[PDB]
Amino acid sequence: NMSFVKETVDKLLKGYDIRLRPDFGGPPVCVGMNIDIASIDMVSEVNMDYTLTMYFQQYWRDKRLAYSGIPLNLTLDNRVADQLWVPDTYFLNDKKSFVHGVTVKNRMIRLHPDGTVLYGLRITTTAACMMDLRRYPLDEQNCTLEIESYGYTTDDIEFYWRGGDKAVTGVERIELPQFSIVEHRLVSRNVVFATGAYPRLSLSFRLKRNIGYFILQTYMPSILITILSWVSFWINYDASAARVALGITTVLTMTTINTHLRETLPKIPYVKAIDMYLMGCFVFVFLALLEYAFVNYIFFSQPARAAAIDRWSRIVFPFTFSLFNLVYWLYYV
Amino acid sequence: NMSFVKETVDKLLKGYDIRLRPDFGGPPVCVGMNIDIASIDMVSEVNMDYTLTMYFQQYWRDKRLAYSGIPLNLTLDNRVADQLWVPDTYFLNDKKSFVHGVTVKNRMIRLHPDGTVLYGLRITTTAACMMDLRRYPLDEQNCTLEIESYGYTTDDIEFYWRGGDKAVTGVERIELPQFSIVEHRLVSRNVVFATGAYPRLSLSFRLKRNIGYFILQTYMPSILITILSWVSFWINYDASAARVALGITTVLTMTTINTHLRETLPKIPYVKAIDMYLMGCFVFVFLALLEYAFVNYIFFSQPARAAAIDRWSRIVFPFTFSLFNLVYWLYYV
Amino acid sequence: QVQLQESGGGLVQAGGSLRVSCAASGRTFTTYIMAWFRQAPGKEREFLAAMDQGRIQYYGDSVRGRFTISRDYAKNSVDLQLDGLRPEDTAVYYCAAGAGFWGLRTASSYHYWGQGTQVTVSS
Amino acid sequence: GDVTVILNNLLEGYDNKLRPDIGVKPTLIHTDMYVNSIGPVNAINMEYTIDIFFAQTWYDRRLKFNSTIKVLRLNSNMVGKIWIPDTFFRNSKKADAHWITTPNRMLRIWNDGRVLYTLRLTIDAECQLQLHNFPMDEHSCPLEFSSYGYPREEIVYQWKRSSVEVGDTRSWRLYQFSFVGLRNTTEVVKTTSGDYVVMSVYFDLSRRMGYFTIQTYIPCTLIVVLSWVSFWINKDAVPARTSLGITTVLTMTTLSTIARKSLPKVSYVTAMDLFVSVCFIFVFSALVEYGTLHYFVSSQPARAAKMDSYARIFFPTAFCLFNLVYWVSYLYLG
Amino acid sequence: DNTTVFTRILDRLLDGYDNRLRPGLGERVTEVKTDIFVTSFGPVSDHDMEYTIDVFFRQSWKDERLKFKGPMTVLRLNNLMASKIWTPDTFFHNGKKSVAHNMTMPNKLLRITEDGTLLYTMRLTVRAECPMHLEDFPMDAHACPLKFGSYAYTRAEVVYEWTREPARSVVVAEDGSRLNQYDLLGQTVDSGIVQSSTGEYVVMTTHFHLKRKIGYFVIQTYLPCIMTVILSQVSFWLNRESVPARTVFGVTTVLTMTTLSISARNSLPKVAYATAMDWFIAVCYAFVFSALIEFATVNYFTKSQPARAAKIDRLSRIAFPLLFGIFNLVYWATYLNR
Amino acid sequence: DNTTVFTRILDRLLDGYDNRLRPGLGERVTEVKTDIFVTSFGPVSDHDMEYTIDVFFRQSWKDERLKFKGPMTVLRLNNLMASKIWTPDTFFHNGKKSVAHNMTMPNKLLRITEDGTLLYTMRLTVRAECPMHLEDFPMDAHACPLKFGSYAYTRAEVVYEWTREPARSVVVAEDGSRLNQYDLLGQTVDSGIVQSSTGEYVVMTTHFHLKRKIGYFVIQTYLPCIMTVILSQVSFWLNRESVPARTVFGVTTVLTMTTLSISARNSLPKVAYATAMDWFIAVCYAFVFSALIEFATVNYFTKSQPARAAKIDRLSRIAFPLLFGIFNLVYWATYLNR
Ligand SMILES: *[C@@H]1O[C@H](CO)[C@@H](O[C@@H]2O[C@H](CO)[C@@H](O[C@@H]3O[C@H](CO[C@H]4O[C@H](CO[C@H]5O[C@H](CO)[C@@H](O)[C@H](O)[C@@H]5O[C@H]5O[C@H](CO)[C@@H](O)[C@H](O)[C@@H]5O)[C@@H](O)[C@H](O[C@H]5O[C@H](CO)[C@@H](O)[C@H](O)[C@@H]5O)[C@@H]4O)[C@@H](O)[C@H](O[C@H]4O[C@H](CO)[C@@H](O)[C@H](O)[C@@H]4O[C@@H]4O[C@H](CO)[C@@H](O)[C@H](O)[C@@H]4O[C@@H]4O[C@H](CO)[C@@H](O)[C@H](O)[C@@H]4O)[C@@H]3O)[C@H](O)[C@H]2NC(C)=O)[C@H](O)[C@H]1NC(C)=O
Ligand SMILES: *[C@@H]1O[C@H](CO)[C@@H](O[C@@H]2O[C@H](CO)[C@@H](O[C@@H]3O[C@H](CO[C@H]4O[C@H](CO)[C@@H](O)[C@H](O[C@H]5O[C@H](CO)[C@@H](O)[C@H](O)[C@@H]5O)[C@@H]4O)[C@@H](O)[C@H](O[C@H]4O[C@H](CO)[C@@H](O)[C@H](O)[C@@H]4O)[C@@H]3O)[C@H](O)[C@H]2NC(C)=O)[C@H](O)[C@H]1NC(C)=O
Ligand SMILES: *[C@@H]1O[C@H](CO)[C@@H](O[C@@H]2O[C@H](CO)[C@@H](O)[C@H](O)[C@H]2NC(C)=O)[C@H](O)[C@H]1NC(C)=O
Ligand SMILES: *[C@@H]1O[C@H](CO)[C@@H](O[C@@H]2O[C@H](CO)[C@@H](O)[C@H](O)[C@H]2NC(C)=O)[C@H](O)[C@H]1NC(C)=O
Repeated sequence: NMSFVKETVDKLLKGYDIRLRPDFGGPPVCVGMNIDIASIDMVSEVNMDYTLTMYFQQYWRDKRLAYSGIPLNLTLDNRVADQLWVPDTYFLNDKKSFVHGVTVKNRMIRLHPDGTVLYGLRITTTAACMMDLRRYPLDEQNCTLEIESYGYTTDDIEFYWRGGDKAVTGVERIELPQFSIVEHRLVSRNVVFATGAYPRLSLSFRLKRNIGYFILQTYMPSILITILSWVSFWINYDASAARVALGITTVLTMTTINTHLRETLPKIPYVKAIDMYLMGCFVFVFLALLEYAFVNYIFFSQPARAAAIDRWSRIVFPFTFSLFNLVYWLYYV
Repeated sequence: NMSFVKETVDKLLKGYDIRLRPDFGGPPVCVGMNIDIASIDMVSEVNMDYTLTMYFQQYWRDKRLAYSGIPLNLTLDNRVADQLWVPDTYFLNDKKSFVHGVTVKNRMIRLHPDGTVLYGLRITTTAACMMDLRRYPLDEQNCTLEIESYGYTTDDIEFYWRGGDKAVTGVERIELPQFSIVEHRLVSRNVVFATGAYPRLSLSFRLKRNIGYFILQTYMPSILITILSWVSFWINYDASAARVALGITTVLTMTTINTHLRETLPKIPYVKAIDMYLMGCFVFVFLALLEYAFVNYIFFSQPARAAAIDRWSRIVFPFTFSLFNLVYWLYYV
Repeated sequence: QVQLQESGGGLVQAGGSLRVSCAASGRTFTTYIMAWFRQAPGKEREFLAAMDQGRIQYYGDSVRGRFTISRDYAKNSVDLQLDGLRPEDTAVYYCAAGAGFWGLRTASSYHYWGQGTQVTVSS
Repeated sequence: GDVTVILNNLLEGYDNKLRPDIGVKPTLIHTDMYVNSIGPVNAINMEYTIDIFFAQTWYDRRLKFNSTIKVLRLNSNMVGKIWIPDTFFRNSKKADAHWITTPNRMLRIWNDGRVLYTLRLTIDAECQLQLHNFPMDEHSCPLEFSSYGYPREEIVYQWKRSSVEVGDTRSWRLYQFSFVGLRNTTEVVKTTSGDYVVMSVYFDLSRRMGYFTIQTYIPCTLIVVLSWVSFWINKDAVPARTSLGITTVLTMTTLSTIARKSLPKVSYVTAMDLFVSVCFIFVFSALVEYGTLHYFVSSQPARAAKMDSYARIFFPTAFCLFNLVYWVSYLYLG
Repeated sequence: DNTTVFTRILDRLLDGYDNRLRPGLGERVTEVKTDIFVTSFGPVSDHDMEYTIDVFFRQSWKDERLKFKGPMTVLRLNNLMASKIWTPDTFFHNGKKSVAHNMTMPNKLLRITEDGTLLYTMRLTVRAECPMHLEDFPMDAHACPLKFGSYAYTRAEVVYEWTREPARSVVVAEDGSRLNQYDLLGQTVDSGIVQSSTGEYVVMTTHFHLKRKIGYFVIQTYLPCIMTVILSQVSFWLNRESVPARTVFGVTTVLTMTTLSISARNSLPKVAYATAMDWFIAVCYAFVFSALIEFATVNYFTKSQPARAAKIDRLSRIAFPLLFGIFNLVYWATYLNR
Repeated sequence: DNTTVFTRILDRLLDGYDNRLRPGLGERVTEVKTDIFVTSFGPVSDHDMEYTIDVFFRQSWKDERLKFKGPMTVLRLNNLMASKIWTPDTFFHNGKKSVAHNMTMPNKLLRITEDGTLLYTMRLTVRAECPMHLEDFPMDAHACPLKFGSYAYTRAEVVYEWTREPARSVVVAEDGSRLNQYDLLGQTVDSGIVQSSTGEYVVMTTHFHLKRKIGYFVIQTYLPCIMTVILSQVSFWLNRESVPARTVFGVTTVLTMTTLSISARNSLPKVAYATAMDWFIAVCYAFVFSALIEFATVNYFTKSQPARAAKIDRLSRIAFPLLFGIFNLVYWATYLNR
């Protein structure tokens, strides 16, 4: 029984040239691909990368491995892939990837009676994607994964998604701690280099950042400190110690918030939409203190003029600050 | 012509027993060393080690590899090293090291007609050196590199530096952000373990830290705050709300400096020469505030006596702080 | 102030060695590129050789195989070994040091310059 | 001598690419596990470390020998020559076997063909965390393993009697959490290539509040209590009440930063954020109350004095009521 | 001449040699002599509960299949030779990720005597687990063990023994102590038996007793706390009329204690229990809090009961220094002795 | 039948072929033509003084031992063939740690033409050393190098050339910039010769010219420091009688500068000299300091010499704003015009 199957498999490897692709020197070999995404984690803004774990699979036909007399789909050991031709698929934007190795190398080989070969791996890829963080934290990213053939051009190999739009599965099960996956799209095209034209399959996601985290940590501390700086407009201007201490401590408080977020938020060394708002609140608490400097200068000599400034400042500052938010919460939304 | 060289190399590797050192059972085989340091970096006090990249060459004479009729130095492919005998040289204090392998394993095998062999590797190691940071940052270190044979004793193998004091080059081209290499020394000796006597070669640098970095961020900010606390002595002693506000804020400002400076400085959990100074400055701002409270307790009962304390405090505090610096700076320099 | 003081030069009989040296003070040029430039009377300033921290040696097309540049990092000096001097080499040789921004062969990338050293070749 | 003859005979004409009973019946594999320790539970990365002694037993009719020796106790040399199931851990992020000083494997073969294969593993499994109740949450971290390429018709896993054993439970790396119990199940998972038998082990973890009471809840409560001192100070001390009112806000802001340093950037109101946010509102309204009070002193001194009488009662009552609602919800109702 | 003679000896031994079978299989119990030379004692990680150690790990056993007669009584072979003879499968029970150094060659040593006795050494970097009790931080002590034994062979097949007296079988290099905040008091060497479901295994054990140095914490965490508390108690000597002076004094020392408390705990591991340090900072935070409340009572009682208000200040000038002075005396005597 | 024809060709080429000898050994200098396609220019690390770059490293040479005639002219072979034949040992002189990607297969290519010319490309992620001069931080520009050449073959055996004109041999992809705070202006391609202790080698060099973007430091460090200094000068307008107001105003702004100066120190790499930001912060620290010293002088003369007290306060309303204006004219013209 099993002796016959041993002869059949050992026969196929006999006189098998691993250095040559199927249908060498003739029509190109079509390779279909499926991905069963397991997780996405560590979407780093500092490193402009993300980590992806998937059950990558490939599917092509090799006539040299066709066998007869066994009505079964043989599932050979994963060490037999060292003796068969496999596509030299590589990911263009990968930075650090590996195939898992516990308790064995996570790899599958499954022959078929007509010569079809199924080949699956378990890859953890740290793919790269440049992020335009100029609307942080109200931004929306688009991170991809460029599948390509390295050695063989469009005259040798062809890539297609095996399963149409159902080729990639398991996207809905992903629960990113911060982002929320909006859409994923599948594209098939060719890319030309200095050597030749190569087939490429592109898988892309669209990520929308959740803004519920930044309301409690950033926007609400800054709005509440700004409001407190307006209390000094309702305090008698003869109280120099009270209005100065209230005014200058808010400036110190506002700076404490600003420098604290620098060491907590990811390092993004260019102007974002979170710096514009914090700097906008820094000016208002700066002007509230600056106004009292004017009142205290002329309150003794012109009580009427110093009283008019304070009464007006109770209106302009709350109105202007709300107007600033209206401009901000439209251009960045 | 070219086919003759293939015959010569085939003759040598035929019957070559890789398990036997040259002159097995006879005189020991002498191995000469050269080091061409490429760069030194990451001299870390937290981990007490440094990273060293170098070109490491070894010379020994093997009679079995002698050839005649070819007046050339046969630089062979680097993968022939696996079919030859090479010394089992290792670094005793090496924590983590690797031979660079891009685009191939960085390794050189060169043969000479008389049988001399040149063997070069490009190694990046992370050797450990204990640091006596009790005088940080005005300290001086001595970080070494120990080279030893592992399995062969002084009866089988000998080490020496090739060319003498010129065996190590490239030290003069090294510049470190925080240190300055003062001198390097080459030492040859023997180490007697529990399994015999082993030849040893040593390479030891002596680093003296640059001093101008800590002046800007460490010592000057602490001095300026201490001088500010002396402003409290020229304010009228009845201005309770002003001297207390100035007095306590400097303590908070001095505390803010220490806590954040403690984070930036490397975590070295024992008392250094910078902790003694910072604590010295923290006492002076502490005593300045405590001095006012004594004045404030007696300024109503004995106003004349209270004013006497203020006049002398303007002289005793500046005199003592300069005295404290004089003892400090001479002690550690 | 950083000073680039030169030496060497003289008159030669249509050949022979003539080593032209340079010296730097006030700043350590271990991490900088030190190069040698030539200015024929009235023509232009021309690049001859350079050597960066990694001992990589660059030369010009008309001086390759004849002029050799060496640096002494301990003494912060750079030397140029002139051999087979031709009458067309009569010019003023300069000592320059810079970071090599926008190319190390451009005279506009060196923030420091020597005072020149006349070398005249007699045919 | 004789033992060498046995081993050579067994390996003669033996193919390791084909499972035992390849075209007859599914291969039955009995698995055990001995949990050495559970490493730190990385809350930010949502993962945990575990170190186990994984064991697998099956029957191979190709490994039958007749002699006077019941069991052959071979080392890790023979592992690479016979058929070994390709078990992998589905939810593992980065797992590796140990190799010092030699590959930590053992292989015992009986005369009837039964094989005992055991190796030592360190696994960083993935454990999704629901941090809505932080720091009063509980988790059930899983560990799932199955065959990578053999469907349910070829390889069938099955727990033994004593499936999972734990040694010195108190001698574990868990200090943030407290291990409660473990459960093991068995199911069938359907994928694009077939149906695979999946064995799962679930570990229940409950966080400890001891650190966050000292770190966060007590320091924040004292600041809120401290800000009420302003209500017992005479209203003519304008610099004193204003300096106290604004400095508590600055003090509260400094405390708010440390709350989330042990958490990822979850975008929902955790129990930690809710308490700190309410404390920040209490110290904010304490200063706003004085600004209302100071403005009415000039116009209506009688109304101004009564306002501080209300503030001495309403503010402590509201915070005391808030704590009763807050702790009841997160401890008794769920 | 000599090369062929020594080439013949090595080739002869490997003929008819099966490395899959341990020496003396089915006839006796293999015995291995083990000793360790600790080249250095690496860092101890509090937030990982582990430590690093670099050793020369030597094992000696007798295999009668490797005897020979020749001019040399001892053969000092290359490290590649050990891959074709049987070697013990010693593994470290409490061992995390470990590395065997491979620069510039595999750090392995193999020697064969004439009677078959073998010596097998290697240079390892072990990174072992160490349970720790941080209840007495930073005045705690630990006994980090290192355990090893055969993995695939039970106590009926392979037995482990120290080469010399157990005390002198683990030699520590005199200058090999890379410990920063710890003091290595000494080592204890022991042997035992562990029983598992697969059999009974011989396990060799070695402890290292460590003591933590508190000098850094005194000048960075305790003295800043003590001085701040003393500043808060200064508020009881200012005249009660200066309301802004005492209010600013009280509330700023509370803000100062927040800055000390936050930064001090960052260095600590993220444990979930009350260390000895955290009981000191919590009490100090209460003293500064209780010093500010004392003023509120005085400020409230003034102009209505001036006699009582002045009496509260006088009594507080003694009670607060006494309680804090007594608290430290109880605190230090509780932990210094243990 | 057709497939086996190419199998015979591949077998014939390797028969009697030695990969330990470079082509034309002892007869001529092997010429290797090199060009690079930079797929993406990775992040630049200011603290480590390094950068990352991903390239399609392409090499080409001629071997007379692989000449053949057959149905095809180009053999688009696999990387399994590469290890059989001779390939140059090109390495990077200033590389710190490079990766040759091999997922899911070794990212290498090999094509043999009928005349024997070989093309051998691979994908690499090189992490190189870029020494920097941060005396103008953050208004600084750098030229990061990338030097590669042979490791064991001197210029008498292997010489390297660029495939095309040197300018058009290192092509950078249009969407291949991962820089976030720099700005890749352009690159220059040159060649050189090095002299090690073993011989003269040929070195191919490429310099990438960068220029840091200072927009982030203007909104995060320069503007808050200007406003804090401006804010401190407001104290010169509050009347002298408000001693508690101006002292609290004066001392808090010193605390604000300290808070700002601490945060700005985090971005600064650890060096041992003064950067352009260190001069600005240190000068801005002197103005908030001198503002508080000025008030003490004004307060000292009050109530005894009122005429001088106003004179100091009246002049200081002009001198302090004027001097800071002059400083911001000299400073922003020295560093922005280099
Ligand atoms: C992309 O490129 C990367 C590389 O850049 C590549 O990764 C490499 O992939 C190859 C395979 O393609 C790996 O090679 C295998 O490694 C197996 C062990 O892996 C562990 O050890 C690695 C280091 O190797 C040293 O140590 C091991 C023991 O730990 C030892 O076996 C090795 O010989 C070697 O020893 C040398 O160094 C030590 C010091 O360290 C010296 O003391 C010693 O003297 C010697 O000099 C280590 O790198 C591995 O870590 C990697 O993987 C883990 C996960 O596993 C991961 O977590 C890490 O991050 C890291 O990635 C790991 O710790 C080894 O067992 C394999 O050898 C097998 O198989 C081959 C092939 O058939 C065979 O020739 C061998 O003989 C051996 O057969 C077994 O071996 C058993 C060993 O116990 C033995 O019991 C069996 O009996 C049998 O032995 C023989 O069998 C024959 C046939 O039956 C029989 O006739 C004989 O009598 C005898 O019984 C193999 O070497 C390599 O390790 C990977 N390296 C890295 C860094 O990843 C990646 O795969 C590439 N991708 C792609 C898609 O191609
Ligand atoms: C993240 O960001 C990336 C990059 O911006 C986004 O990727 C882009 O997605 C869009 C939408 O899916 C892609 O556009 C589609 O591309 C397909 C494929 O076209 C390719 O294959 C064709 C096969 O026949 C081929 O003909 C195409 O040829 C192109 O080039 C030739 C010249 O060589 C030119 O003549 C052609 O006109 C093409 O430009 C190409 O190789 C295409 O089928 C789609 O067609 C739609 O639009 C056309 C418009 O005329 C319409 O006729 C069709 O009916 C259909 O509606 C469409 O063009 C784009 O190619 C992707 N680009 C890259 C670089 O990946 C990604 O989508 C973003 N993420 C998310 C979540 O969105
Ligand atoms: C071997 O593989 C083939 C191809 O996948 C299997 O044929 C499939 O059988 C299922 C169930 O009847 C059908 O739904 C599919 O449409 C078939 N696919 C094709 C391409 O014919 C076959 O069943 C497998 N063998 C076994 C024993 O499961
Ligand atoms: C783990 O799996 C084992 C095997 O199925 C379970 O042990 C059995 O439990 C059932 C009750 O659920 C008993 O009736 C059987 O007698 C048990 N079999 C034994 C002991 O061999 C075990 O309960 C599972 N663990 C769980 C569910 O936590």
